[PDB]
Amino acid sequence: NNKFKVKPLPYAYDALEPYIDKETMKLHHDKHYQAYVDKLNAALEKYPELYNYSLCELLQNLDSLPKDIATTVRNNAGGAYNHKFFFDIMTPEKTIPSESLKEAIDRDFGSFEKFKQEFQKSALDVFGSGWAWLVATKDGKLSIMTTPNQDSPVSKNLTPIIGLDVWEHAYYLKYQNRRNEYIDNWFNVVNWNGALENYKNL
Amino acid sequence: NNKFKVKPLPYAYDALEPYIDKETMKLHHDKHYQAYVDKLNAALEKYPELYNYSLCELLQNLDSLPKDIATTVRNNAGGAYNHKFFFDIMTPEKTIPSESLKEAIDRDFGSFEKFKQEFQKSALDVFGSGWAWLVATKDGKLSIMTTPNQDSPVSKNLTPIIGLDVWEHAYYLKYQNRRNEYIDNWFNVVNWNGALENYKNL
Ligand SMILES: [Mn+2]
Ligand SMILES: [Mn+2]
Repeated sequence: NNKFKVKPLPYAYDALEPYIDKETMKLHHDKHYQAYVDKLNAALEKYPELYNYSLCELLQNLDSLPKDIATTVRNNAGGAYNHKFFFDIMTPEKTIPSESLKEAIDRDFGSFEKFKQEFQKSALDVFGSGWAWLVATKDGKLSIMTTPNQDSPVSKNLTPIIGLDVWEHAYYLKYQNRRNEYIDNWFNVVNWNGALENYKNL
Repeated sequence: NNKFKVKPLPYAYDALEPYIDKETMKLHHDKHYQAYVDKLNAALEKYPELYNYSLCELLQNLDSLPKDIATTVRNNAGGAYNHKFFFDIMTPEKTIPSESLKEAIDRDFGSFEKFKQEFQKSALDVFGSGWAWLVATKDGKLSIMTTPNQDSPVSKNLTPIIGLDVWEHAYYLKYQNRRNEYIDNWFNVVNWNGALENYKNL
């Protein structure tokens, strides 16, 4: 069976409390993430050879896929990729920026504090559903950008280092309309070691 | 004071229970709707003469507004218009389709049941944040379409008859990911008399 799979949550559903509630983690992972994978797999039944692409390859080739599934794949491979990434980039363990990522952040933003302010603002200003991202060019240059819906920096040949889901389903149960509190709290669970790995893998 | 105003909710905050929860009505009206109006007003301080436009006029002229506020107005006048419309198009009173609207629905969709199935499906398939609409051309022809974010049929010279908010903030507290249940329940609170007025005002 070479269909796409939901990656099991890498920690307990209540591991990110009190920053993200257990109920949200259950819905977010077991309903939302699950639905993107299911829909992706269903769309691909017509072209089974596409099961042999990685999520990245699908996302890097949206404009050359068969016209009749291009949009579905964009949305659902996007959802599948983004959520796998998002759950991996959070952790109950305490982590901090180190090594080349730590240096790159200081270099490209001036300081970690300045980077964090810019990131929070970009995340706050996303209008509608979307994501805020710290991304790297192939040469390791860092910047912050956002994508709408389940669109991914990957489709623009940018490499995601960290990323924050600001779809309302990611924060509404606990924060309601207060996305700023969500964004601020989320920095307590960012997995900086996983971010470092993402940056090294360029 | 000719600034744009939040229209007070036309019924009690718990009037739509058990279809829409009181907590959501409070947040939706007092936080979300309120924020669109505030942001609209703030953007317009630079061009105070625009306070003399109606919401419709702003939305019908997004492409000719001064470049530096066009997007903000699109988003926030859209939010202000859509929500005023949405709260008006729901009611605790029992209503049903009648007169010319009732006839138009049968004419353009075959039956009320067929219209409802198509509407529910369009609302279910909105990807990301958006709205489903029953709209009329100037000659009274009916169709169903959707807009993303706070975009409005008004900007395409279509007249909204009824419309459903499918931003996740509109249903997440009570329905979580189960948008289908939200959509199905919402038909119990649709104000068909207000819809008739909307259709007559062509
Ligand atoms: Mn999500
Ligand atoms: Mn809304």
